[PDB]
Amino acid sequence: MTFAKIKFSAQIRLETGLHIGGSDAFAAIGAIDSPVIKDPITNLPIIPGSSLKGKMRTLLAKVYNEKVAEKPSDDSDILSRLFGNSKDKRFKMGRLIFRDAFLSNADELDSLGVRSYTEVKFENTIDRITAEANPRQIERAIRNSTFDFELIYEITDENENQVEEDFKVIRDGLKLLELDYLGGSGSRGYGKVAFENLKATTVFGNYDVKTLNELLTAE
Amino acid sequence: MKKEKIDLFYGALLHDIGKVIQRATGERKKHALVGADWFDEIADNQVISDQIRYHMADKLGNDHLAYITYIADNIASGVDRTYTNQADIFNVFGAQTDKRYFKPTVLNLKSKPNFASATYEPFSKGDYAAIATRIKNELAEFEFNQVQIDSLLNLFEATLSFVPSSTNTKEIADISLADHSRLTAAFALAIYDYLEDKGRHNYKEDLFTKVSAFYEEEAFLLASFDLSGIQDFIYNINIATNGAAKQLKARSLYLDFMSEYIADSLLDKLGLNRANMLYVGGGHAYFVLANTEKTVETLVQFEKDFNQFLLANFQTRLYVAFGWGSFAAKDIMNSPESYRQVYQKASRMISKKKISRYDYQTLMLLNRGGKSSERECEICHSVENLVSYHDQKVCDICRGLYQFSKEIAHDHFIITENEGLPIGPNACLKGVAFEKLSQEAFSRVYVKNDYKAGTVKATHVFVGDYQCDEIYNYAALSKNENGLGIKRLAVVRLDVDDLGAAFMAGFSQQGNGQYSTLSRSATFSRSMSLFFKVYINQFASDKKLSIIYAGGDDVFAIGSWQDIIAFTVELRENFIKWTNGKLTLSAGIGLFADKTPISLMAHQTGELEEAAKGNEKDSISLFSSDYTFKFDRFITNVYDDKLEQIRYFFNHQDERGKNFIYKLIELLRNHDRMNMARLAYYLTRLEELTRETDRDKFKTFKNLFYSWYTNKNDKDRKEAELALLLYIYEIRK
Amino acid sequence: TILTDENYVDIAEKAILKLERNTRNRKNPDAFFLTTSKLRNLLSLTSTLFDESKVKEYDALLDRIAYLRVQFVYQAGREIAVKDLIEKAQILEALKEIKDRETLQRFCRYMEALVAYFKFYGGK
Amino acid sequence: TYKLYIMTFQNAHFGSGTLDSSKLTFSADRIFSALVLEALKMGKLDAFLAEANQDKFTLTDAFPFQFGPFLPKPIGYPKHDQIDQSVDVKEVRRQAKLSKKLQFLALENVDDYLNGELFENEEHAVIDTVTKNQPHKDDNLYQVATTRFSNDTSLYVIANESDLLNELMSSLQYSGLGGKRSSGFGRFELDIQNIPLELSDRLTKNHSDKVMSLTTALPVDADLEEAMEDGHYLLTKSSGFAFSHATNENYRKQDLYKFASGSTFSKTFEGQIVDVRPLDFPHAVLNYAKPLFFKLE
Ligand SMILES: [Mn+2]
Ligand SMILES: [Zn+2]
Repeated sequence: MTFAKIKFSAQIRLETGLHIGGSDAFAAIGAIDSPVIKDPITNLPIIPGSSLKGKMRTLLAKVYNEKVAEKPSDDSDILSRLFGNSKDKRFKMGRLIFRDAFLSNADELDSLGVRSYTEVKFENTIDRITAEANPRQIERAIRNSTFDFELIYEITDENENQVEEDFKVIRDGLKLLELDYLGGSGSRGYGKVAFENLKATTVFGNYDVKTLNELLTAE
Repeated sequence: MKKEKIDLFYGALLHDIGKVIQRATGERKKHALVGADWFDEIADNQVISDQIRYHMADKLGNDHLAYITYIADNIASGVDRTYTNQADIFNVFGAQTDKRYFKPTVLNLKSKPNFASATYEPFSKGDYAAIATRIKNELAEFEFNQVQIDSLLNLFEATLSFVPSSTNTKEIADISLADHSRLTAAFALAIYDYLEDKGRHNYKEDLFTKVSAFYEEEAFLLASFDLSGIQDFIYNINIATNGAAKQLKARSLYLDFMSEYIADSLLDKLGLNRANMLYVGGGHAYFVLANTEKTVETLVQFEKDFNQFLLANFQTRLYVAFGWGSFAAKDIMNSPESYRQVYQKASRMISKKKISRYDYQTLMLLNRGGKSSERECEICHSVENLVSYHDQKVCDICRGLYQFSKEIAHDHFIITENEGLPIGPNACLKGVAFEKLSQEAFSRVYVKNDYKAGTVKATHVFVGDYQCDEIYNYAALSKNENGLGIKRLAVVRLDVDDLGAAFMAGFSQQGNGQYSTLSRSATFSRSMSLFFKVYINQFASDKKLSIIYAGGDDVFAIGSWQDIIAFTVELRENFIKWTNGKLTLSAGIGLFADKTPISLMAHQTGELEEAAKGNEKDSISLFSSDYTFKFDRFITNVYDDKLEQIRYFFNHQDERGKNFIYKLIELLRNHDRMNMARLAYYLTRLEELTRETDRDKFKTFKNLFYSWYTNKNDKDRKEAELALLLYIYEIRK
Repeated sequence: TILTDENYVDIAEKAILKLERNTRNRKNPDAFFLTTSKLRNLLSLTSTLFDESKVKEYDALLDRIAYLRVQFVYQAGREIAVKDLIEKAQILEALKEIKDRETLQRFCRYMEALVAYFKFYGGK
Repeated sequence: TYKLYIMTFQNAHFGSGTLDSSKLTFSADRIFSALVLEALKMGKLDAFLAEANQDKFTLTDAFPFQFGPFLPKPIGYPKHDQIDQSVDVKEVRRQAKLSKKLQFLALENVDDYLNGELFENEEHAVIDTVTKNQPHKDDNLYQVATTRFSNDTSLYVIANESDLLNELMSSLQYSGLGGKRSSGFGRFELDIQNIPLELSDRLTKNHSDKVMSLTTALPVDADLEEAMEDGHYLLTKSSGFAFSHATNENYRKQDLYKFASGSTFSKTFEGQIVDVRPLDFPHAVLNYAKPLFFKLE
C-alpha cells in the first residue's frame, strides 16, 4: 500500500511536577543543585524527544518482547520496526520520528500571573539509625505546564494489517506513559503525564484516520 | 658549513664579549682587546680572534671577515654608520610612563620573573662576576666548531639575556647583548652567503668604502612558515578514557617538536644555524637569510618535500605554508611603511598559499577512493594503517603517540631515521633517557627545559609543561578533604591582546617610530617566550592542573577548578607587572563534569575566551558568556571583595540561611522594580536569622547589596551573581 | 488611577516612609507603631485572594473581596498604627478600584510591597 | 536555478564529524542523500535519479535566511587594493580577524563586502551539547550537539523546481534532516518562494569570468587543474558511514575532498555526482557535488 505520513499530535499536560534535567552548560549552571533540561533561547522547560522515545520504548519492551532482551539490538521485530535497530538491515531506522516538545501555555500562565515555570522542591533523607536529616533541593517543571507533542508514523513496507498492529503499539505506548511517568524521580511522585486532544492526521499521502482517531479518543 | 663560515659565525657571536669580561674586570682597556686577548688565552684561531680584535674598525688592512662582522654589527642595531643597566623593552613600548630597568641575572628554570624596577638604573660590577666566570668556565674547554654552535647560543641565552648591548647609549639601552650578538651572527652569515652567490670578495670595498651604498642593496630575505591544523589536531580527541588523556600532552609536545624540526632541517639544508631564526611560535617561525636564487629554490623545494611528508602521514590535517620577502637595511632607525612591509610580503605569500592548497595531482590522489573499511580509529576517525592497541582500534599515528606519551617525561629527544614518531622526510622523534643516548645513532638531540649544557651537546628547547595529576582525576580533586566543593574540572584558554600589533608596531608611538627596529621586536619576542615558556610553569606550581599548550599566541591549561582560576589570576597579574601595564590578556575558563571529552571542553572554552575578547579585550569569561568582566574588576571586585564578603557571612550561617543564596541568585536574574522590594524583604529576613556577633557587619553588607541591586548601572549586580555562584560551587557536597 | 503597573511599588515605599513612627522613644530610631503581628490575619486573607485569583474567576471571588474590606476597617478600628497604614497607603480606595483580575493581583502585590518595605525600614 | 526552498527548523543536528559537533548549515550532498533516501521509500528512486542527472538540476549548500537570503563569504576577497586603509595596525588586524570570522553576508551586502565594506556575523542560532544517558550502564553516556535556530533564521537552498522535487521536500519536512531524527531533531517547515532578481540575475552554470561557487563541489577530472591554479578555495572533507538497508554491517564511504562554497574561481567548471560507495558494495552511494555559481565583477 502507498506511502504516507501520519502525525500523532497532542498536548502533554504535567499532572505532577516533572524533572528531566540539565546537562547543557547553559542549563547546567549551579544556581540550583539539580536543574531541569531547558530550551536555551527561552529558558523554558523542554521535553526532549529522546526522553519520550526512550521511555515509551522500554515500557513497550515489557509488553511486546517475547524474551526479555539484554541489548536494544535484541528487541522484537515489532519494536525494532518502530524504534529502529542499528544491527538489522531491515530496520536501521524505525517508522517513528519523535519531536522535542516545547512549552505551549507559557502565555496562558503569564496571563494567570504565574512567575517561574519551575518549582524548587525540598526533600530530605532520614538516617535509619541516627534519625538525622540530610536535605536536598531539586527542580521540577511546574505541574499543569503543557507541551506541544508531535510524533510521525511513516507507512512504507507495511501491509495494512501491519500498520494496524503498529497503531495498537503506539496507543499502548501512550497509555503506558500515562500509567507511568516521564523520566524523573518517578517512584516519589514526579513525572505524571497526560496526552490531551490526542489526534491523528495524515500530513502526507492518503491514509484514512477515522477509525484510528476513534480508537485513540477511547484509550 | 665551510671552515671559513664557521669562523665567521663565532667571530660575529663572540665580538663585543670583551664588554662582559671588562664589566666584571673594570680594566681601563678597550673591550675589543679584552675580548680578543681572552679568546687567545683559551683557543688558537686567528680568523676568530681577528674578528673580535678589529670588529672596532683600525685599517690594519686585509679583506678580512672582520669587514663582514663590522657591518653586521651596525645592522644588528637600530643605530647606523654615565653608565646604566639594561632597559625594559616596555620603556619605549606604547605610551611614555615610568622607565624601568633590568638587574642582570642568569636564567634559572625554577625562578620567579626577573622583573624590571624603576630603581635598578645604576650599573654595578658586582652583578657581573657570577656571569663572566660562568661564561669563561664554559668556554675554557670548548671546541669552536659546527656541532658546538647550538650550545654556545644557549650559553648566551642563559647568561646575557639581561646584559645590555651598551652600558652608555639610550638608543639600544634595552637590547640584550645575547640578542645583539645573535642577530649580528645572523646578518654576518646571511651577508657572507649573499656575496658568495654573487661572486663578490672585496669585503673592505663593499661593506666599508661603499658602507652606505650596501645598506640599499636587497641582500636579505625575511622568511616565514606557518603549520596549519595544530589546535584541531591536539584537542580533537574522541575518547574519554584515562588512556586517551595521554594523547593530549603527547600531541602537544609532538607538534611543538615538529615546528622545531622544520626550523632546524631548513636552516641546515641552507647553510645557517639557529642564530638566523628570530622566533618559533604557535607553529610559526621567522628567519633572516640571504636573498639569492639558491636560497629561494631551497625554500621552494623544502616546502614541497615537507607537505609531501605531511600528506603521506596526516592527509589534509597538517599543512605548512612558507613565504618570504626581500629587503635591505630598512630595519635601521619610509620607516613607517618599510619595517612593517618587509614582514608583509611573507605574510601575504603564506595567506595565498594557505588559500589554494594543493595541485591537480594530489587532489586526484586524495579522492582516489578504493577503500572499503568497516572500522576507523576511535581517537581521530582515521582509516589509515589501523592497528589493534589495548583492544581498541587506532591509526599508526595515534598508536605512535601512545608510545610517545611513555617517552615524554625524559629530558632528551633525538631525531632518528626510522626510530619513533615520524617528524619529517626520513626522520622520526623519540624521547629517550640519558643513559641510552650512546646506544642509539641520531641526527640531532634536543634537551627540554635545561639551561645547563650537557655531555651530549644538545639543542636547547623550552616548553611550558606543568603536570600534577591526571585530567580524569582533576574533577574529583576539587572536592575538599571535608568533602566540600563542586566536583568539576575546568579549562582555561588565554591569549595576549593584539600581540600581532605589539610585535609589528608597539614601538612606533614613542619617539615617532624611531624605536621600531628589527632588534627591538626580536627582544620583544624573547620577552614573551620567556614569560610564556619558562616563567609560566612557576605560576602553575603547587596547583592541581596541567599546562597543555603555552605561548603568547595561546595558553591552554586544564586542572581542578579553584586552582585553574588561581592559575589564571596569578598568570595575569604577573603578566601586567611584567609588561608594565602596557599589554593585556583575555581568557575564558570552562567548567565541566568529569568525563566530558577533550574536543568539547576545548571548543566551548574557546568560545568563552572569544566572548572575553568580546569586551574591550581586557576581560575574562567564566562558565557562561553572560559572566564576562574586565579582568581588572573581576580580580579586584568579584574574586577578593564581593566573594570574601559573601564567604564571611555565609560561612557563619546554617543550612536555613545558606538557602537564601538561591533566592538572591534568582532575584539577580529577574532584576525588576518589584523584586527590589522582595530583595529588601529577604535581605532583612536574613539579617534577622544572622547571629548578633556579625549583626553590625551584616547591617553594612545588607544595605551595600541593595545598593548594587538598585544601581541603574548593572555592573555590581552582575559581579554579585557570579560571586554567589562561585560561593555555592565552593561549598557543595 | 491610584494603582498603575509602573506605580505601585514606588507608592508603597513612599507610604512606608510617611508612616507613623514612635518619636517618643529616646532609645529607638524611627521605630514603627505598626507591627507585623497586627497585619498577619489581614495579609493572610490578601494572599489567599491572590492564590485563588488564578484557580477561580473574578465574580466567583466577590465574597472574598467583601470580607477583605471588612477585616481592613475592623483592624483599622482596633489598632491605631493599622488605621495609619491603611490611611497613608490609600488601601481602602485601592480596593474600591478593583474591577479586574489584573487590578486585583496588582493590589495583592501592593500589600506584598508595603510589607517588604515595612520590614526593610525597621519592622516588628 | 529556479526557487528558494526555505526549510525552517527549531531543532537540528548537523554533525561535522562527531555527535557532539553541530553546524549552522548543511551542504548539498547531505540533502541530496536525504532526497535520494526519501525517493527510495516513496517508490520513485529511478525517476529522481533521472531528474538529478539533468544539467537543469541544481542544488546548493544550505544558507541562512533571515527576512531574506544570505550567501557565503567570498573566499579570496576583498583583494589587497580594496582592503588597505591608512589606519594604524591594531585596527587593520582587528578588522582582518573580523573579516576571517565572517561566514554569511546578506545578499544586499555582498557587493559592498567585495568593494571593501566591513561586516561582522549575526546570531542565527545557538549550538549546545546536551548529555543523554541510557539507563543500563555508565558505559552509555553521550553528548549530542544541536543547532537551535534563533532570530527568525531559516535555512534555504536554491533548486530548480519540479513536481517531483516539491513532493520529496514536502515529505522530508516530516523526516527531518541530518540529526538524530528518530530522537527529536531536524524536522522543518517548507516554504518554496520566488527568487529575488537581485540574486537570480547573478546565477550561472557556464561563465568564463570570476565566480563564487554556491555548492560544495568537485570538478570533473578534466576541469580540475584550472580551477585549482587560478582558484581561491577551502577543501572540505566528506566522510561518514553509508546509510543503507543493504547490509547489517556499516562501511565508511570513500573520503572525498571538495571545494567549499563559496570558494571562488576565474571561471565556472562542470561538477560531478560522485559514487563514494565502499569497494564492492551492493548499491551506489551518491555524494552530490555539482556547482551552481554566483558572478562577481
Ligand atoms: Mn663593539
Ligand atoms: Zn588516530
